[PDB]
Amino acid sequence: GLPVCAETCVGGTCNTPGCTCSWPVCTRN
Repeated sequence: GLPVCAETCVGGTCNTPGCTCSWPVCTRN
């Protein structure tokens, strides 16, 4: 839930381990 991945996911997917796409921002928990 935290936007601490230094990654956006406009296309729907995050590449940082442990991060998932809370569209359009990658989040960790």
